[PDB]
Amino acid sequence: TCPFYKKIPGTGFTVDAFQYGVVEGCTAYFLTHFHSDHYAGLSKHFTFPVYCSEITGNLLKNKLHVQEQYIHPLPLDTECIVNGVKVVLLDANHCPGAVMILFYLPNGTVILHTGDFRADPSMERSLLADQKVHMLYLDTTYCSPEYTFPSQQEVIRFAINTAFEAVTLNPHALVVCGTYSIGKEKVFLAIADVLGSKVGMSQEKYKTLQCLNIPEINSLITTDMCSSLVHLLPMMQINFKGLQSHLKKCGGKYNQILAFRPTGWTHSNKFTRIADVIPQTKGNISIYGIPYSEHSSYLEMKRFVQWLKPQKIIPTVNVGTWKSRSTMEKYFREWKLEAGY
Ligand code: NI
Repeated sequence: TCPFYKKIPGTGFTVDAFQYGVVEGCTAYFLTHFHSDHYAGLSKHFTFPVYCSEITGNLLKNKLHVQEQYIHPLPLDTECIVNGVKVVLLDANHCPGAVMILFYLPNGTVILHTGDFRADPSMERSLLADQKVHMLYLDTTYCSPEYTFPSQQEVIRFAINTAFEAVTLNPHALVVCGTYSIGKEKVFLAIADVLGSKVGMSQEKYKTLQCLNIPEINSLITTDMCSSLVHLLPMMQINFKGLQSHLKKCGGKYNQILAFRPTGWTHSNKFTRIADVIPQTKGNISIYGIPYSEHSSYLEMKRFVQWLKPQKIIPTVNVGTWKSRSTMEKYFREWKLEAGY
């Protein structure tokens, strides 16, 4: 049974609610983004209307085989009427195709559902500038002050400089980057660009990247592993055993691996600057964990909410424990007393 924080009151709508069977009264199912915790339940046998971005709809059709007649892509930044209710999709600054949804309810209430997002000051100049929001359904993944991490631009600067130095010292080094979902593509695309290489990957991963509307993608990626000196591997293989096993398969072309594991936040963020990050090393294999986040830091979240001034907040992450719920409610009240709304 579908929980309350996935229902939009006064509508026939749900958000990210595909794992509960037929939801009573639902006339349109919204999907914010193509991550498995959110699409859990969709397949080729789904027969209700799904509303989403263009990119999400390319993934539903090619990767999950949802039939074309049930996929309803909407443009961004554009007022659309769905089943008699005005909606807008906004870029969530999460993974490719990810959106926030603004719902203009028939009674005059306005609701923003963030989906998953990484808040940014540029959102203060979207269509959100124009009017008041009564209810915010908020991605609270990192809602605690300990959750700090650098900008995505600083992280990419570190990865490009680390890879270019290593391969210039040793032209026979291979670079490997872990992946287990869409998102974070700038890590492997930026490193391959500085090295003058295409990115090599499986047929399954190539298919996924081909759904993402990335400009000039045919110039950037390939299934011919032998031609490429940046390879993608599943995240589970990014360890000393998996990497050893991969280097054997390369026919003595390489004698060293440098590997990256993009994570979210880890507790080594509480002590170390991005500049000071060091790898784990065994023999001719080195592994860097880099804190590339596609969710808001505490401070980015707080700035967004203090600017929006919602009348009510409903968290969508960390909702399963009393202690998490209590902690998040305290910070929402601090933010409101500090800013005066
Ligand atoms: Ni996500």
